[PDB]
Amino acid sequence: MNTVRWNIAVSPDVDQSVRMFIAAQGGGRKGDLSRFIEDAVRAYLFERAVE
Amino acid sequence: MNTVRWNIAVSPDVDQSVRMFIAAQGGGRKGDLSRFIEDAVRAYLFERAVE
Repeated sequence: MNTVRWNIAVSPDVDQSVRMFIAAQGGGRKGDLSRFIEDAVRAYLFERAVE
Repeated sequence: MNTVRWNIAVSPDVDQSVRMFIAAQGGGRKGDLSRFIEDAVRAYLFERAVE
């Protein structure tokens, strides 16, 4: 019941692309960038889970 | 020419799944977890880029 603190370094090209995706889909979502990657990793881990 | 510092919080269930994927594919890779998500976001941003 406690969120974990993730620390990762990436190229500034990745951050700009992340904001670009939301800007095309809106620009004022509730969650933040942390949620965008969190849901992305969940879908990949599950897909490889089946096989 | 300077890596960016990413700060994101996720459920401890995501970290365990990340290490599980590499353990099944090996267990001693060069890069670290930061590279696993970096390449994941690059593939998604490009796919939506075409359309």
